Amino acid sequence: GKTKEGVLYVG
Amino acid sequence: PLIGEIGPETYSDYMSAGIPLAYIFAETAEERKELSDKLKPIAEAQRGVINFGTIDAKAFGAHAGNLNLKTDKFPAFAIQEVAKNQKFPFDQEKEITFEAIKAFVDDFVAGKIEPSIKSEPIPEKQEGPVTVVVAKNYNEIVLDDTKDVLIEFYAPWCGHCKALAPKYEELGALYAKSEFKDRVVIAKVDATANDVPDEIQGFPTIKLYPAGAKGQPVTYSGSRTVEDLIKFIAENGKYKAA
Repeated sequence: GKTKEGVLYVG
Repeated sequence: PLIGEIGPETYSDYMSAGIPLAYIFAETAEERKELSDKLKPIAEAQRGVINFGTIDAKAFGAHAGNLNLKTDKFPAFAIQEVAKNQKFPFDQEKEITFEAIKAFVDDFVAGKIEPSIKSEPIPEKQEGPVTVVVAKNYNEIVLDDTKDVLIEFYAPWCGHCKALAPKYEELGALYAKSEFKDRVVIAKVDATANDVPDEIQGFPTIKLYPAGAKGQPVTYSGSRTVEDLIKFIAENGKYKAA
């Protein structure tokens, strides 16, 4: 996944 | 490929691999390719030990913050120890060369690099009555054995923290014009933006680190009024200051 700021995340 | 692309689709597989991920951040596809090609032999040497990928530092520059890298200075390189939640940023003031990245990765593999401690920068000026603590000045300020230090661990989004802030500034101001102005510090740290040694279970947390008793800080549990906090400092500090 990514946040609107462009940080990646799992799930 | 050996050096894949880290993005929203591939992140979970790197996080599930059970080995560190080395990120090659650059702002253009050409630079990503140049650096990938350059660093391939290191990724090969580390096959199954450390995964390497490029990451689009334009789209995902913010992700650099997850590695304690500056989010505005590219290209950049860092290793995330996924098991241990540890981050090892390569100095963004150094050029990403084969030799330097090889030496960095070799040092990481050898155990020679301490995990980075998340910190805001040292504030450029310390004026206003409340002292701003960051991870990089916590030891110098909070553990200064000559001062009673009241330290508020807060979050910027925290409602009680917001409510406390004007009273906390009033408190700092009182001490700053007191006869204890050179031995009391009224300080705060954004615990969301700095790793602190303290275990903080909720916001705000207020602790007094007394002069001469830094291993026994006292956690505040009162009513969060200025008067109560003065009393707390006066009762629990070395200098009985008010």
